[PDB]
Amino acid sequence: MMYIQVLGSAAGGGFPQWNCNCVNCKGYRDGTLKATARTQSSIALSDDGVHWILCNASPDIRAQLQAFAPMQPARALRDTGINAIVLLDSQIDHTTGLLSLREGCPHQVWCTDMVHQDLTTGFPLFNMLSHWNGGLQWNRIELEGSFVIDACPNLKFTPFPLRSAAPPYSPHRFDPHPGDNLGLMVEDTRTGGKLFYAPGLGQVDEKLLAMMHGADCLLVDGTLWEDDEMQRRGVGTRTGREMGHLAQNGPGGTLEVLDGFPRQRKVLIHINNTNPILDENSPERAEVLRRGVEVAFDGMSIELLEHH
Amino acid sequence: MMYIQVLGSAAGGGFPQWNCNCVNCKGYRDGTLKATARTQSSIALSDDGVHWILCNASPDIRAQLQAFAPMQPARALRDTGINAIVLLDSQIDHTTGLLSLREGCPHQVWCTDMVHQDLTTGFPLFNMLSHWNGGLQWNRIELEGSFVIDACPNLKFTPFPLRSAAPPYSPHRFDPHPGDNLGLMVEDTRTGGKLFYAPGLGQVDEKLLAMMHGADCLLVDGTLWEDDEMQRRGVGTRTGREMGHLAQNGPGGTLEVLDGFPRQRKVLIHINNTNPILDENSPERAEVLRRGVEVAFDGMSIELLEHH
Ligand SMILES: [Zn+2]
Ligand SMILES: [Zn+2]
Ligand SMILES: [Zn+2]
Ligand SMILES: [Zn+2]
Repeated sequence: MMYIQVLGSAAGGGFPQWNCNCVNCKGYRDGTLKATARTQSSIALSDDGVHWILCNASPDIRAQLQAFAPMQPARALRDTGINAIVLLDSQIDHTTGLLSLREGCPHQVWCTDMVHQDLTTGFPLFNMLSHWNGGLQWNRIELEGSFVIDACPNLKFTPFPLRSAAPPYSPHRFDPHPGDNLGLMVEDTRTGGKLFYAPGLGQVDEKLLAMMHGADCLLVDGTLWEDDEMQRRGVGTRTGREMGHLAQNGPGGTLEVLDGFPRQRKVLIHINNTNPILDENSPERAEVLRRGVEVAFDGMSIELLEHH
Repeated sequence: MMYIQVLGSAAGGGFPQWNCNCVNCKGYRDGTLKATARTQSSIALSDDGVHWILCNASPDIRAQLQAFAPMQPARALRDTGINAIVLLDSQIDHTTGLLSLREGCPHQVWCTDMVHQDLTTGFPLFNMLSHWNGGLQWNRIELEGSFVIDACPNLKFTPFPLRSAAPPYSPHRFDPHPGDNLGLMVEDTRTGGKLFYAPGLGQVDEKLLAMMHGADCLLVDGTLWEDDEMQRRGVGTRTGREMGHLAQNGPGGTLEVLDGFPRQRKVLIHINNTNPILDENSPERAEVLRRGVEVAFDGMSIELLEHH
């Protein structure tokens, strides 16, 4: 059994976003909209429900941990369910949470060389946290092969490279390198059950579709419904392509991509506050569910039992 | 009228603390203890209830803003009640919140030279955030005199130096300098009403007591009940003196110090998860209230009407 817990299901900024008054955010606050608040994207993985691997440490980590009981096993006066942390990129909304874990150092942190570079220079979390009882102990994620974290020895992680898009603070933001971003394939080696986790997906190719067809659950980028969604809401100018996010709708959208995966479980995650699928009464929500695709929410539990 | 909003009232780690199972934290989670959850220390100030000055940006800032309606005036599709931010030190639990405000840059940030140094080197928030639409615009807090933030032109801030204790990440942590920590005197220049804000107070002297007697509301360090409180709970070794916090109890404690201030309003803030005054049925809580001292809580509103 592979346990997948959705701690946070929103894109950066959360839902509602602190400074946003778009139709969703303002409608939520006014109570005129049927939607559920969401923290910034993070999931927890486990092969026993007791030892947990964190994927991305969101700025909302304190509320996310508190909301999920297994994160506090209470086996001693100081204790936690986090046995390791995996970073998919060096972005601020995926790493800031580590600062809130300073009281429980050391932590094993798995990330690529490029991400380790960013996090020892432009956002030197490793340098900062090292003053707290050994800080973060780096474990290198290689750009080939797989890795196993001893706390969950039945989980086999196979990372795959995504289009390099280093954070704006990154010394090499204008110089993208392989290792800047990745998606995860996670396999329960006892059953064969595979999770495909790609919260940040800007493009698909043949190699990608091939490994998706080998997976049992598809947990993918659901940031924007339309590529110019920020313009439509009137709260920004950046497109989904500029942000490295494939929209759900239109030709080449994820919904069209997901049509070739009828047998896989399909869940949209990392959803922006502007996305209509957050409105549970939207025709966009209805279309998603009509296509057999789920919309992730904070507290969602995905059980991965076996392999197709 | 001076409005003071308590966004967060706990010391670092919050209450409950993510990794802590002391009598308070575990008792809260079990529901066997009568206590209220608290986010990490931060207050908001205003002279009109519309424009707000943030003091310290806690890691819990997203939940703190969402919980206080004036933080979202909803005057445009993107908007906020934060018009300026004041930092009292460069500690992680007082500055991390700034990262969560990247979507609404630029922000005016007021802090001392020493704090600006830390935040451009060991924790280079200013360097990181500058890639977000102008980032943080530094306004120097001088170690003498006062300053006025134009958004709240009736609020006069007079900072006062506290014992220098630079954060562990700080290049000059072993070399403390004046400007590392300060407390605030805030005056409504229309009424004369003064707030004394010293969330981090490790020692008192004659100069300190003299300016406290000139204030109307005393909002001070309430981290530990006892100096060896971390040892008593069994969750650490550090003392309140090692942490730069004066305990409430015993000779020289804050309660004894506050006895010489019968006319002032007295509120304890920045309270550690281990502190018995969090237990609303504790004899420690009872003693505090018996001495005319209040225990701050998340969402507390303090109205400063006039001067004694
Ligand atoms: Zn994100
Ligand atoms: Zn919005
Ligand atoms: Zn603090
Ligand atoms: Zn505790």
